[PDB]
Amino acid sequence: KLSEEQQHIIAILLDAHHKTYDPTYADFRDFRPPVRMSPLSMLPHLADLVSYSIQKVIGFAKMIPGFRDLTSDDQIVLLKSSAIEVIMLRSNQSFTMDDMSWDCGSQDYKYDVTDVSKAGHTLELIEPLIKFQVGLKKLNLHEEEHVLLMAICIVSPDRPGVQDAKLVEAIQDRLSNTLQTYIRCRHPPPGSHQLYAKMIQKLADLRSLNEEHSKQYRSLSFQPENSMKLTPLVLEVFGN
Ligand SMILES: C=C1/C(=C\C=C2/CCC[C@]3(C)[C@@H]([C@H](C)[C@H](CCO)CCCC)CC[C@@H]23)C[C@@H](O)C[C@@H]1O
Repeated sequence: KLSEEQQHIIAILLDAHHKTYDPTYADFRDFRPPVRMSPLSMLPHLADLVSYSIQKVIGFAKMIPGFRDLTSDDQIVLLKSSAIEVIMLRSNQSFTMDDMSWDCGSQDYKYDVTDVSKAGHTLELIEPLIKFQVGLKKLNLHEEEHVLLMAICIVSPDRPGVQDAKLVEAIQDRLSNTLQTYIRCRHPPPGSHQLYAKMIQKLADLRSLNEEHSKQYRSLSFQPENSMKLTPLVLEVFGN
């Protein structure tokens, strides 16, 4: 029941992801060396992982079918607000339930609760984050489903600052209606049960994680000594 345009959207976003995500995580070796002893001894390293990811989320965003049609300003608005949610999403791909940590190959680049807490974030935001990571992992989404959710997360009309929300909406609907149809045809039961409703619910959780983030970030940035460990990209994107 899938059209060729939808088949096209799937081919695009999958390739677009493969271009923006490295399963070897070889680039992780360029980041500032991680230190586990230790006040914020991980902010330097993880600050680079985030900023690296932000770049890769932008490249993925550009390849979003129809995203180019948006006005330069809206594109600035969507990514500035989705960047963090998209990161938390694309992170799930390396998240494991075996020990509740992000595993990116070597134990050196394996991140757990104490590493995120050692980056300047309390358990108040880490707890709901890991919960989100588990619930999103339980879904066992297909890669086709994974890549769509990320895109739909990018082009959201209700993002604060959006002007051409209707056109932003026309694009999200086209992607969304692609996800719905895919789950019907391509995703067999029981794993297909309410699969869509559960994916949309995760975007509602990200709005929450994002809201507690941009908040807990302003307090992490109040000290020019912490905002001195970040990268120019992280500062420019997560507000100054
Ligand atoms: C960044 C990624 C990866 C893992 C993500 C992590 C592990 C370390 C800690 C990170 C950077 C978290 C970071 C401390 C968060 C944002 C701070 O600006 C903490 C707030 C939680 C909402 C978010 C994603 C986490 C690896 C791979 O899946 C690629 C992906 O882009």
